[PDB]
Amino acid sequence: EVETFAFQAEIAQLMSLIINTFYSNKEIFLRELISNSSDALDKIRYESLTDPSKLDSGKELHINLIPSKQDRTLTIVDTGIGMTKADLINNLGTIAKSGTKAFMEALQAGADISMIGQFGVGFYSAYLVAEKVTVITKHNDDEQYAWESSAGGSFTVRTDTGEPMGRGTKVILHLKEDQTEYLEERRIKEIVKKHSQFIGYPITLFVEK
Ligand SMILES: COc1c(C)cnc(Cn2cc(Cc3ccccc3)c3c(Cl)nc(N)nc32)c1C
Repeated sequence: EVETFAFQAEIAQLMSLIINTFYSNKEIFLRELISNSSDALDKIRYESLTDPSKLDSGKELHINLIPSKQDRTLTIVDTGIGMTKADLINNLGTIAKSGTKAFMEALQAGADISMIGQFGVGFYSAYLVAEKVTVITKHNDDEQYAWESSAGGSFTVRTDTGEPMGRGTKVILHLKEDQTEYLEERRIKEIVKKHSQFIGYPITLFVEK
């Protein structure tokens, strides 16, 4: 049961800009995804202060970075709050619309693509390095879903039947052929140290077998 949805025009336009503009500082994508994971961990942590049963789906709050040369993927996993089906279909796009317009309005005013996270739409920087992004997510009181898009103006949502996650989000970046440097341990360590050194949750960089 795979449902296909159209992005709103403004988000499709942003995704095309990210894919089409010449911009060499592509490494910013990782800081943006780690920042989103940190925000999601903050949210479940806060909610658990008034309802401790929200951690029944997992007490550990952490971020894992997992490279796979065999699959040509870099995966960012967190045990944060996760996303509901309504988030995937509607709420993400609703929240992003204003920031996308504002980001587009900073760019021609002279701003740089690296400021994308200040407009709340840093996730889409994943398309600087990925030809396709698959997102597996599980929110308390909702099912585990898989969202996917190769930026054709459309994305898909389906119920996920893979390894149950407990709670959180996995962003799976299917890297472009010429962006495999982001599978290298030395490269990922360099990027995390430079842009993500003061995140308040443990970040584990897995090593490839
Ligand atoms: C589907 O993939 C996307 C798309 C399409 C856009 N943005 C994000 C970034 N994003 C947004 C949320 C929660 C959120 C929901 C609704 C409205 C605003 C925020 C979120 C959480 Cl909880 N964790 C992580 N790791 N990333 C997140 C993702 C992953």
